[PDB]
Amino acid sequence: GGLLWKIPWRMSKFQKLRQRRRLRAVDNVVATIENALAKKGETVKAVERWRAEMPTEAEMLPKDKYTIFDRKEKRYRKGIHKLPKWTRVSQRVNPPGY
Amino acid sequence: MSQTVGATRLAYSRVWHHISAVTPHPTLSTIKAPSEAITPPSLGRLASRIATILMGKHKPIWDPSTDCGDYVVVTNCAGLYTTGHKKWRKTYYRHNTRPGSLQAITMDALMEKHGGAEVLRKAVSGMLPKNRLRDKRLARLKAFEGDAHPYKENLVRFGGKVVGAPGWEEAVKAIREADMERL
Amino acid sequence: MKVHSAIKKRCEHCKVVRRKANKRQNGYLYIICPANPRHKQRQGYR
Amino acid sequence: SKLGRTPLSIPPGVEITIGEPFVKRDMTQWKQQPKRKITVQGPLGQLEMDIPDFIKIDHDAEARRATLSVANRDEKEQREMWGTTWAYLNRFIMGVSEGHTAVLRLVGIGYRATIDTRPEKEEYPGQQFVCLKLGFSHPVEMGVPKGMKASTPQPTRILLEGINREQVMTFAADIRRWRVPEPYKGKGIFVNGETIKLKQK
Amino acid sequence: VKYGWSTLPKRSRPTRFNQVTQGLPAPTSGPAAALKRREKTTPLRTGVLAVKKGMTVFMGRTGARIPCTVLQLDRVQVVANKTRAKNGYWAVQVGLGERRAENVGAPQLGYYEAKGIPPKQTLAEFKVRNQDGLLPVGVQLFPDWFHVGQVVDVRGITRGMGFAGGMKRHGFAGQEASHGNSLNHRTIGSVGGSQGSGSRVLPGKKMPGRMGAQQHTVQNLPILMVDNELGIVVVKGAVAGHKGAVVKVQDAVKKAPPPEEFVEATKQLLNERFPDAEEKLQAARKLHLELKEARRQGLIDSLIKNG
RNA sequence: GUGCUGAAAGCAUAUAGGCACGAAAUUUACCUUAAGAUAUUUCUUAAAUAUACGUAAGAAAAUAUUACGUUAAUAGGCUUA
RNA sequence: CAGGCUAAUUUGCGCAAGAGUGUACAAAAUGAGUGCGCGGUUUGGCACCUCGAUGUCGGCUUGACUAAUCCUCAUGGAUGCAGAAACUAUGUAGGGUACGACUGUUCGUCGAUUAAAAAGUUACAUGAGCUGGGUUAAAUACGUCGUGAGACAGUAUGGUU
RNA sequence: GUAUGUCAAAAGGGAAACAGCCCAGAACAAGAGUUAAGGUUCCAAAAUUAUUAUUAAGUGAAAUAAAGAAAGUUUUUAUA
Ligand SMILES: [K+]
Ligand SMILES: [K+]
Ligand SMILES: [K+]
Ligand SMILES: [K+]
Ligand SMILES: [Mg+2]
Ligand SMILES: [Mg+2]
Ligand SMILES: [Mg+2]
Ligand SMILES: [Mg+2]
Ligand SMILES: [Mg+2]
Ligand SMILES: [Mg+2]
Ligand SMILES: [Mg+2]
Ligand SMILES: [Mg+2]
Ligand SMILES: [Mg+2]
Ligand SMILES: [Mg+2]
Ligand SMILES: [Mg+2]
Ligand SMILES: [Mg+2]
Ligand SMILES: [Mg+2]
Ligand SMILES: [Mg+2]
Ligand SMILES: [Mg+2]
Ligand SMILES: [Mg+2]
Ligand SMILES: [Mg+2]
Ligand SMILES: [Mg+2]
Ligand SMILES: [Mg+2]
Ligand SMILES: [Mg+2]
Ligand SMILES: [Mg+2]
Ligand SMILES: [Mg+2]
Ligand SMILES: [Zn+2]
Repeated sequence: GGLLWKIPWRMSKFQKLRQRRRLRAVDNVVATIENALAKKGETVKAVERWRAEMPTEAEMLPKDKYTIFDRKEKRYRKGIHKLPKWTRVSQRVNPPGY
Repeated sequence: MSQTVGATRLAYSRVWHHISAVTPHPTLSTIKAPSEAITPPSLGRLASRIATILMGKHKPIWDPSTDCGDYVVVTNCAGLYTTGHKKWRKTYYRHNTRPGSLQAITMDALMEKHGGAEVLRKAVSGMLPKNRLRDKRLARLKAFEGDAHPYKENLVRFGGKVVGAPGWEEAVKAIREADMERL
Repeated sequence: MKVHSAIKKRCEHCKVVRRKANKRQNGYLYIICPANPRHKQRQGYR
Repeated sequence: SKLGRTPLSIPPGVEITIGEPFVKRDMTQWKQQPKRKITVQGPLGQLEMDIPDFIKIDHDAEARRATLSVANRDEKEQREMWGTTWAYLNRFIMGVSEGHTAVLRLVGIGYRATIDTRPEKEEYPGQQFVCLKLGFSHPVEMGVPKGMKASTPQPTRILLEGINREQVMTFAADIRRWRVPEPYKGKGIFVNGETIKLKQK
Repeated sequence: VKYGWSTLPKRSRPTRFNQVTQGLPAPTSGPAAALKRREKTTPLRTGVLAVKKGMTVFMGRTGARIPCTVLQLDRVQVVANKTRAKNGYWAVQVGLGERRAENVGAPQLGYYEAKGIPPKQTLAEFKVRNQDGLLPVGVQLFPDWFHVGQVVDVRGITRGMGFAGGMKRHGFAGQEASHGNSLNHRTIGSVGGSQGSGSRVLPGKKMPGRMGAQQHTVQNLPILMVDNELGIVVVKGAVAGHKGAVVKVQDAVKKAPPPEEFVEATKQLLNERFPDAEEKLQAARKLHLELKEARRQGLIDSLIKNG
């Protein structure tokens, strides 16, 4: 194509740092909402699903913070910044093995 | 507005600074330990510092429109410190719009015709704003290959001690202690 | 001399060396062989 | 290195003088590394060299030995020069006392060699010029560097002698460069027993 | 940059402060470096100013017919010497002919006043290899300055051709004459390529313009005849310019200099024909001050009418 | 492309380090144009110098360039060869 | 038509592997069917720019550039480099690569010289520089097709540049 | 065709330049105000900011050329 969408294949240390803080800020939103309900002896099906099948920033591997699964790539991996609205979207889990 | 009211004669004057391209610089060197391993300021790291002085950006009254820059006398430009193999693998290009007239020259081959001072003028020239003050500021950079220069009397002094001299700091602290004896 | 991209030893006397590497270029990998001069190979162009 | 650890047996008559660290001011460089000037005097002459400072010499004048050692074996720069500085000192000691020699054999019909004097091209007073007739239309003549003695016991045999091996073996390579041994008849100039495998036909 | 790789201002003079005795590498550019890479080609002696008088043939005694150009010397003198300490290079200033005082300007009238030489018609510098090539001021150079068989280089201005087209100036082939050609017989045709080549006429494009009236050097011309009485120096071949035009004749740069004996014999002849060339100069230099100091005070009119 | 010394790696090695050979390319050299620092024991206190005008030209589309103007051979005429 | 995107394809190339040829012996030369790529010079695909207008195949004139090299210079390998010539390969684009017959021809065939008579890009460079033989208007004829008017990558003579 | 958004009809900051991408929805001014994307040696507002390794190729540094070769180098796991 002749239309230039200059998007580097990898992120910079400044983007990776902000990514770490966004993954860390969403963990505080779920921890606050979960602790607030626990004090009242309540539970939300959505909060129980997040804590069950989604890791925290301190539990994610570096390749899961800055990359996503893409079956069209040579090694089935693609920069997370190549995702639409990747800054305001949750993405932490990839297919097993890839 | 009172801050500016006063005598701005000395704030706009041209100061004649001096630096040696061979003296180790703990601030502009990437190696900071041990003491014997500290290197001089590299070409680009020295030019980045000079460009800031030629722009007068080190002054609290800096303005990009006013030419409040200063002079900088660089000596020992023959021993310009460079890393890697830049001296023999870096190339400078030229073209006068005539196809086929692409002139190329390496750093060492350029340091044989016009010395190391020409390599430092190209580095500082690219770090200056591209406007009508670029040639005036770059002209205030007086670079010499050795320790000799015609400005050994122009270099800024403080009590007879040239800045950068062995005992220039002591001569400054002695003049301020005398200025405190007044209301 | 045969310039290849995959140089390989063809006998026990072949030796891998990197010559012509100086302050201006990186050089090339050679396969020098004193026994058979047909085992001479190079990796890369000028 | 396994060669640097080997002490250097100084034979009788040889005298090693180790200087002190010095630095020659180079305006083109900001920091020169210190070196040590080593003088190796003896019967045949005197050779010199400047070794890096990280190489330390334990000159044992009692038992006439000198062992080399570096300040850090983990550095590639010091390991390399450790063995190289040892190999050069070995040639100096065994070159200032016994001397280095090189023999050149001229194979080929019509090949000759004689030592004469060419005052018109003398690089220094009394320089010897090896005259070579190697089939060229013109006469080949080369002046021996100052410090080498060239002789020809036979027309097809040259004998170079000198205290510096690098200078002796380098001059012999300049002579051989005129006729490199060919694989079809063995014609050429062989240096120190050099040989060539001929062809079948 | 403006000229080359140099970004230095044009009014700064830092040369004397970058010295080699201080331990720096000898520069590759500059007068000294330029004189070193031209020592083999720079002639040892000076040259003479001659006037192209015509063309003829030299007839040998056994049947040789050689074309040649006749060059005449008209009161050729050494006016001044250029030293490496004062000018940066070695050279000798040579004169030719004479000129009326009214036409000579006051600046040049005093230039010749401090030398004892009559006003000349032209001047030209001839570079020499070293100080041994400098000659005394005021000595006349005769055709015997050269010897028969000597090779020289003749420089001169070419014949003016005016505004020339493409055929006479660049040897263009032109176009057809009758096969349908329309108004384009001696024209240049295309002046470049389309958009893909710059959308412009490239610099250096060969186009019509003024031709001739430029300097041209003819090298390696032997000397066939030398006559002191007639004042001519017959050289083989052609020479640039018209008849009656001044030319510069000097030893060939692409040939070994003349024998050492000839260079000395000629220098020894200048001392015989002019035994006192410095005494006349010192006397002339002394008179300049006396008259120069009179012009300053304004009493010059008294010295004129002194006797 | 071809070498000498020589280790890392007891050997080997034209690999590091220390030296060198080597092409119609390159650079220099050579030629022209441009550039105009500089030189002269140079000139000038209202000038030096330059231009204009006239006779021209080694110049020539205009312009410019280069000479001359009576203390003068610039152009024409005339005389001689 | 040309440019742009793309690169199946090409009349453009490279690298890897090695069946096999080379009396012997894979890699002097040679290299089946393949794999991994470069390149943007062919035929295409798309229909993005231009239909209140981007003239087009060859020729002439005048260039500039690329280097995957026909000659010239340095040079490695060659049971298969004795020499000579030539083959192959690495450097290298300074210069040169002409003349004539045929065809509108690019191309190609051929004659005779030559150190050699190699290519490509630039709107398949260049028509506000020229030419107009071809292609592509009005006229006319042949053959073929059509009931016919007429049509035809069928062919002819002529035709405001 | 389908799902989501933007552009179209959306300016402003970042992507060197940019309809469609990352942020963010322009009523008008003031502020070393607070922040997003993005960045902090100089051009050019802000770190020549700290910590640990790797690279010596200017590789790379805001558009990853492939298979493949190799006494390049480092680490780890075996092993003498
Ligand atoms: K234009
Ligand atoms: K080689
Ligand atoms: K007709
Ligand atoms: K780069
Ligand atoms: Mg584009
Ligand atoms: Mg004329
Ligand atoms: Mg004609
Ligand atoms: Mg006509
Ligand atoms: Mg343009
Ligand atoms: Mg060894
Ligand atoms: Mg060896
Ligand atoms: Mg050489
Ligand atoms: Mg010239
Ligand atoms: Mg004066
Ligand atoms: Mg006047
Ligand atoms: Mg006129
Ligand atoms: Mg007359
Ligand atoms: Mg061979
Ligand atoms: Mg050339
Ligand atoms: Mg065209
Ligand atoms: Mg046109
Ligand atoms: Mg619409
Ligand atoms: Mg917008
Ligand atoms: Mg940026
Ligand atoms: Mg703030
Ligand atoms: Mg700043
Ligand atoms: Zn082998």
